[PDB]
Amino acid sequence: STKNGRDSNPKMLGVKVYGGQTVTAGNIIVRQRGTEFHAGANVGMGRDHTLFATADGVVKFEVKGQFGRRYVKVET
Amino acid sequence: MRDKIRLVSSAGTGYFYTTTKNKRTMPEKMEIKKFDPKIRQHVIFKEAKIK
RNA sequence: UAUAAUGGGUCAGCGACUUAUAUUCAGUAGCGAGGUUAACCGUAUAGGGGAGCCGUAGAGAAAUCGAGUCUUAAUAGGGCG
RNA sequence: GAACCCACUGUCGUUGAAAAGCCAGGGGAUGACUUGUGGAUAGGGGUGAAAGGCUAAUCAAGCCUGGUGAUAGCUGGUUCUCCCCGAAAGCUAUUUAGGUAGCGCCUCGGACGAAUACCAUAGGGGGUAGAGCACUGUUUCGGCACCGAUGCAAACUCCGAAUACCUAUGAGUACUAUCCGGGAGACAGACUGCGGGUGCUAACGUCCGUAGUCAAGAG
RNA sequence: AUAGCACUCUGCAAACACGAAAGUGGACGUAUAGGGUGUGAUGCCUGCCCGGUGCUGGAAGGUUAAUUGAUGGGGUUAGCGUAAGCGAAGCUCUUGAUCGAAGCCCCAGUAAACGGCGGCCGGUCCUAAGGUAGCGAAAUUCCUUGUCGGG
RNA sequence: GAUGCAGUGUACCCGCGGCUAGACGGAAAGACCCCGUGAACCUUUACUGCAGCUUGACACUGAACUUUGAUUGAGGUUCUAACUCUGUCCCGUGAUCCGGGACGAGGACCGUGUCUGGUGGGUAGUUUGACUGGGGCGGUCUCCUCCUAAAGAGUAACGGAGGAGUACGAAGGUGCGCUCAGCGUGGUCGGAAAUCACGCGUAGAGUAUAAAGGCAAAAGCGCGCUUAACUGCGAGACCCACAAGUCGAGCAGGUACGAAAGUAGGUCUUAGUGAUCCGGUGGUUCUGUAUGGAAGGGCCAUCGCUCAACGGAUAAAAGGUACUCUGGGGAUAACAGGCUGAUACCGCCCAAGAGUUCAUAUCGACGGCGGUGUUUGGCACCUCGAUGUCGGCUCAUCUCAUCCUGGGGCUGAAGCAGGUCCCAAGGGUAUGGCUGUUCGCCAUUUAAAGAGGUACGCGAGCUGGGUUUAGAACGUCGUGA
RNA sequence: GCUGGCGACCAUAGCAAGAGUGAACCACCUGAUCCCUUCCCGAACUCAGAAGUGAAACCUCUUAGCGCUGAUGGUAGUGUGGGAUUACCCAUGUGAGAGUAAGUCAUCGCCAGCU
RNA sequence: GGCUAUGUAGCUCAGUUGGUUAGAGCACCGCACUCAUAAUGCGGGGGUCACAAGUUCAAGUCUCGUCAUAGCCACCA
Repeated sequence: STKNGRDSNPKMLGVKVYGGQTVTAGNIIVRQRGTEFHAGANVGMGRDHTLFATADGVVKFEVKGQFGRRYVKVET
Repeated sequence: MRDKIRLVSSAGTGYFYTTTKNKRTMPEKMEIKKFDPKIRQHVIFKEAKIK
């Protein structure tokens, strides 16, 4: 007999909106377990580190700051 | 294991909350201020049996 | 499946998606914001019989309101229309 | 030890002379014996010196007629012709696994047309192949836990493609997408190439991903 | 199956069986008789265990049914009330004090009742107790065609 | 596993007597094995009923005395008139039934009706899961993390590794404030390691708990005040068969902490869970079967499941069948065939060494490469509307990896003998004791008593000792079948 | 041109060593009355100030010393079509990581004070 | 869930509704008796009466809860 054979259900994480797409307020941009990406201008952060848009506009990704973090923002 | 109890409004409206507590480390009765929607004010709620 | 998997020795005759009621959809005909009678009576497929049924208004558990209504302290927001 | 009552061995017979027999041998043969006539016990009952034996060639519950055209997610079968389109053997759940239900895939009617696809430009995230030792482990040889050379990794990463995927604009070609309704079938798959787990880098083996063919396709 | 043996039940309107009952067999019998169970002529015999389950005899302590219905709490309305509300009696819904048998729990006996007759490394532990006479590779022995003797 | 396909060989047309190697020959919708939310019968400390047996209350059921317990109860002794007699006598009557009459013996007992507790395989209806490289035994069944997973999401195996069925009124909110770990030095007990002070390189510490993704505005660590671990909502998205699940700016009310701009709808996040039905508790401007109430119901809040087989068939359920039965399957096992060749057997390569020296006359360690299709196995492609046998008998046919006989090379070959290798398939190649044996051991022979294939050749050619139906017994297992 | 504050950017920008500045600013500095503070301490936070100093610290300049950046060419991998099956070859498109040559002691904006 | 009963040293049995003002028998250790032993006799140690609270001049001894255990009974989401 074996002692293995367990696994958990999938969680479906990942980027939902890519750069250059238009969004409306409330749209979810990234699903992530930890803060792989950080919230920029017009982007909010949920209690499970989800990133969502707080304005209408166009999504942009970049690398900024002294620690070299990855940021996502919405341009109006 | 934590037991379930009710926090009943002292305003007489009958409104209540439910929560749990550890009876070993909190033998006394719970007393805490909370919002009562029937009168729309913050008042004191006090512990009672879940029943 | 040529299969060494099943069935048939051959011929002739018989042998299997029906009937009643209800309901929904599609054609077609009549009438048309209306349509239609059931049992029954009837020198009887006619003619009478309008009780009843479907449509014409929704919301709400309900009382209640009604082009609105429910939720709520709220004329805000939202759900069904 | 004859009659009579049994049935231990063997040959024959096995579409037999016979739905249990013939032949040659065998046992009991005044007894718990054999037999005629007429009676009694009836089906979850009878009877049994007991084998689940017998109860009309039928017995782990007789036969006949009714309930009755019992039920069967199982097996079989399903009858004239021509034209158009054309699948699946997947996911989820199930006292579920060869059944069924919703979704995916087919067909018909209505609405609506360029909202669709192929390709070219432009924008975007990645942690695989490869590689490496900066972390986690592991390895060899020198020097004094550290230093110098040297290897390895599905559950190591200082790095990191090709493809694939999402969005916007555009030429050309194409009956394309989408929505609302009627009817389904199907939920046993197989081999080959590529990327893999398992097995022995075995199997016309087994379990996934991806493409082609068969299934349902002749030359 | 059997003669023989043993246990147990049955005092007669017997126990037991058939039957719905009336009744019938047992038996026109009467414990030297009748029913059930096991063993199986005869010779020698038949060890230990009553902890389990069963049977037999006790106890009047715990628990417990129907029945009984003590108290307590609601509904209703005469009346009292400016009011809110209060509120007898009578009907009515509910609650359940007290009384209450056998059974079980408890205590003894019983194995020719059903059953049991050890484990571990001289001891140890645990049992209700750890196999007496007799026999033993057997209708029972895996290893196994055990070993020795005879043929 | 081919009369019928491909290549090729052979073969004029048709009977009769024989024979049984094949037509997976005929016969019986396989009885072994598995499946169906099939059947029957049997068992029991499976579930749930009932008959039977038994207990008490009330009724049939009455009269007198008495004793004893907490006004009632229990007890005892007498009596006759209900009731009993499968006791005697008389009559109906020519009658061992029955009825009436007279006695005698019992007697408010026994017995019967209704209600009620106990017992109850005697009898009846039923239940007794699925996955699964056949089934059983073992393991597993829901949730979370990593890999397999092929750089979006998703992705299976009885694939490789680990966790969960909680905790916390602060370990929640807010304002203000602070940096770990390690090492080297010095310094009472005090050391490898307690506490103190100072320097050096460094996130290697910590985050209630497993792992992963994270963590400087620290998401890590302290102090003061506190209850936003609120009520009504909610534009818009993620995920998705459904049922469910997840994120959320912003608006209104009340609030906490800040001077303030502001932050707060529990905790760094992802596990810590259970639909509907039936009921309980607190409220309520709903309903209220003539009317007014009330009972009951509705709405809002909340409580009771290891329903863990975790989308949960009932409130309530274990076994046997060799006495068996029906519907199906080569969707799935045992025999033989097939694919494969781990194992098995045979051959070769290298050669430490052994052989008085001498690797190779003969053996040959440590390692490597093949062949065959005999063994033990793996798979499940053919056959379950049947391919029906472990040995013996009879009769065979082929291979060569040769047992004898024939021809050779080398030798640690004096001769006789032997060892090893090469060529060779023409012929030949034991009888008995024991056991069902194949095999094996033993006795005695022979020039020799070879190794294999042929459905482990041959049962429509024979047998039937073994195995594997129905009877019976022993040991062992089970309460029992 | 020097000084201070706030940003853009986040190593070609950093670290390490060496040197320099007191007019102003900045820093060290004096005191603990009053505001305020230490789970003890005027060390830190805070107030009242000007006797001292540029020592420390901060800023500025020099250095390739560590670090960082980094070509060209080749190699590995790879989409499509074909040929093969230890997993490579051909046509076509694409193209790392490591290493080498080489480079680096940053570059800009707004406001205020001084020479 | 309802009703009862227990939990006293090293071991086991008492003390059971007030003034409990916890004992008895065996286990030990020491002493005495004996030529040496035992039995017996003496002495000492060995619990703080399941706990938590309540009335009280007196609480193991009574009342309340919480533990564990034993026995009977009841359980249709």
